Amino acid sequence: RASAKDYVKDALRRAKFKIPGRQAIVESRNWGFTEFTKEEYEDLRERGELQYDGNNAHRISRKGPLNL
Amino acid sequence: ENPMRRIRIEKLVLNICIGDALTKAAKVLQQLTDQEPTFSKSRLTIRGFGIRRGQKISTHVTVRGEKAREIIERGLRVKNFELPYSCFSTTGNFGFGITEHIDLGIKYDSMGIYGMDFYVVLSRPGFRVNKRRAQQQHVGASHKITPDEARAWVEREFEVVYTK
Amino acid sequence: WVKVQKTRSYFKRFQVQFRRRREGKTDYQARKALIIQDKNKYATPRYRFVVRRTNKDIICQVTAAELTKDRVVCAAYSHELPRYGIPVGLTNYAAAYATGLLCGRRLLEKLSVGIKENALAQLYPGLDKATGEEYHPDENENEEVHAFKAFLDIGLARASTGARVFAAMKGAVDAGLNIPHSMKRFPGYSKDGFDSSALRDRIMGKHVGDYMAELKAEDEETYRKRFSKYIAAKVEPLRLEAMYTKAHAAIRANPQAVKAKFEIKK
Amino acid sequence: THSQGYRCKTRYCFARKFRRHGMANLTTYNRVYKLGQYVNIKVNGAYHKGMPHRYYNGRTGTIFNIGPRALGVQIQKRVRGRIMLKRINVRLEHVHPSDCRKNHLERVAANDAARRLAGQPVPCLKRQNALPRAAHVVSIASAIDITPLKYDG
RNA sequence: CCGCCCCCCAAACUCCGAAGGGCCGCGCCGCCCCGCCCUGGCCUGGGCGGGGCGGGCGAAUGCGGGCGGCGC
RNA sequence: CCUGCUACACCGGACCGCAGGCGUCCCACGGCGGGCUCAGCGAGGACCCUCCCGCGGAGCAGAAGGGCACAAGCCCG
RNA sequence: AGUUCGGCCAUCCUACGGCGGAAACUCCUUAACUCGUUCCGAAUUAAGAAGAGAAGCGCCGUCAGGCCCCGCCAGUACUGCGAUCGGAGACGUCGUGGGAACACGGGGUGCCGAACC
Ligand SMILES: [K+]
Ligand SMILES: [K+]
Ligand SMILES: [K+]
Ligand SMILES: [Mg+2]
Repeated sequence: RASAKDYVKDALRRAKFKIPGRQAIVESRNWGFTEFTKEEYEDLRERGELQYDGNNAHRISRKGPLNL
Repeated sequence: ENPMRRIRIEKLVLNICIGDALTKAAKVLQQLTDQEPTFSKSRLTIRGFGIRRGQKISTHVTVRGEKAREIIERGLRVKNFELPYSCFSTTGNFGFGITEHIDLGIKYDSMGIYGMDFYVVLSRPGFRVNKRRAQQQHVGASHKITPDEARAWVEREFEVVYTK
Repeated sequence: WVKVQKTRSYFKRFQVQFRRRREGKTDYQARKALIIQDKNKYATPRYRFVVRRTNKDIICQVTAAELTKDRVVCAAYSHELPRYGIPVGLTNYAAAYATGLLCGRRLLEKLSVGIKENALAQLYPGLDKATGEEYHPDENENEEVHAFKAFLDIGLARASTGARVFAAMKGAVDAGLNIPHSMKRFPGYSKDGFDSSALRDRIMGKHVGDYMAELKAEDEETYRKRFSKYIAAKVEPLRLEAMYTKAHAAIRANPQAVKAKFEIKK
Repeated sequence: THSQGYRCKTRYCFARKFRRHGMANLTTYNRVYKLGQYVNIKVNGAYHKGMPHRYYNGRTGTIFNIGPRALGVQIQKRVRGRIMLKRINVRLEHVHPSDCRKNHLERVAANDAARRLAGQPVPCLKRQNALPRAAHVVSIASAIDITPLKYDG
């Protein structure tokens, strides 16, 4: 969330000193551990075709039996 | 309403499990169906249950026609015209079991008492397509028998009450 | 709650059998062992004599297998016999035998259309009197024009002793075809002697006449139910031997086919 | 290696193809063969009698002997400085009629056909390997202008 | 227990599958007849040969080729 | 001597390389013909029986790999 | 339109619903004879012709599973030949040739041949 946004890179810097060689710290454009970007996920949640699950978000299906 | 959909008694199977007690039980089914019965061997060894493999474990016989129907009527009358609601298989058969064989009819116990499994299998006209040899298919799911139709038919024919 | 047996993966893995195996109309092991032939023979035709039964009909066909299909040379259906003088009872032993005779005569006359001196119908004219005894056109052994040779294909039916497919094979043999065979699975075989009268009995259909007589003797009501078309056509249970005899006479006289024009509706 | 039985190293080449198990189709026996014909060798792994060694899978040869059940096939096989003409006896499930001269027979027939059909001048019939392309005109009234893009990462 | 998602794997896993290799072919053909003998119901085939008329040189580049004996 | 891998998609390719096997067993555990369908899941039935679906999830002496369903498996002559 | 015999072996399979029958195939009726059931005419064998479109079969359907085609994925992954190119290395780069798969989206859902009604 926005609470730890300042300190995640500090923790990863702690982690980097335990691994052999050269490692890069980066901030992704995606939304969490989901596969959309933040702005695309925005519009998608706004229009509503976005399927929810436990901790991950999918799309409308559109294939298979109609309802039953 | 259409013919070809009338229910009928496909077959009745009488089954007995347990020295020469099977010989005497074979006499019992022999004289009670007028068909030489058949024996069945033991697949495994369950020494807890007390059986080797090659042993003749069970005996059984299968009756059909008016004969099967009459014997199954008398079996229900032993059961006092009562049947559990849950005794009807999801595939359209049912059955039960008596505990004292002479409850069919006075027989000098000679041969000793046994208890039996009655198992009734129902079918409809046209079920040959799944048992013939050439051009063998599966029966239509709609032409198949539901347990609802099965209980309905059995109650309308033999007038048996349903315990629950 | 319960695992589902028919899944994505099950369907992806599934191999379908040949169409005619799925429909249950062909055994390919027997088909291989019938149409096999030595490779230094280079496309010389091989012939099956196919006997098939339905409910209400009997079919006999002479066939050769090519690459993409197979040619039926001659055919003969037991529903033509009403034209030769056999009105009812079709699909019994006598009708199977008679239809075999018809197919044999028709094939040999067909392939002896035109030949002048040495023709497979003048040579090898069959057997006449309907005696129901052992006979083999290959013992004759003409050294210049051999007898026509075929092998009996019977598909999915059982090869029991006293079967109508063997009856039809017998009728083809009497018509004059080379069909290699034993007399086992014919009526009248005791493994230390074979007889002819116990075979002519079923060829001439005495069992049916005896059954009509005794059934009419005890239960007339069920006589009417069992045999209604026999009664309607008034063929008495005692004239069958004459009817079969004349039927054979006509079949030998005119084996040629006549094409019944028809009009089929969708 | 340390082991060279007859079917060593055959885990994949002798296995049957996906959804292609079971009995062979009957063209395998209704095909007609002749002396001098060309054939490919392909081992069908369900039929064990008259099954050639693994070296012969994927080769083309000529029939020298027509037999009652098996065919005789000649294969040229390289050994350590020379070619040897090997002769093998193979049952029908492992041979297919080869098309290695199909194109040649097509071209010979077409050559004679066009000679008969001649249009009065006889066309050049020798195969010609792709030439450099001739001069021509292309319109450029609707050009699209592209450029390298920027690195995006 | 069951169904949908999901992070990460295999020299002795593979429904898919390259680059790369491998084997064979690239000149004589068509149409008609006639002779000889295992194979076929036959006036069938298959093989080996003779004749008679139509034709014909059918990718590139380079270039003469094949066989044996004796011996280090 | 044998199977799979090492081995780099024709063949071939080393090590006191890796994971293993062989010196036997069967007149039936063999030949042929016919008939049959296996492992099981689900649902039923007095304290083995029945149906239904069932691409082999079984079996085929013993290693491993491959093969097989009106069969190459099981039963009968 | 149908039946028998086939070719290629799912664009043909599986599941659930619906619609048909003049002729044809099928369900179907019987146990004297024929023959047969680890027991059972269920199967099969023999002998029929009263009754059916309920099944099998033909056909239609389903934001159906499977199967098949096309485009995209993507000149990406990988790779043959050449390099006194970079880098401590692990690895990468350039020149000249070859070039996928998964995923994703739109489409489709047996035809050919001999004989008879
Ligand atoms: K580090
Ligand atoms: K070698
Ligand atoms: K129907
Ligand atoms: Mg057979």
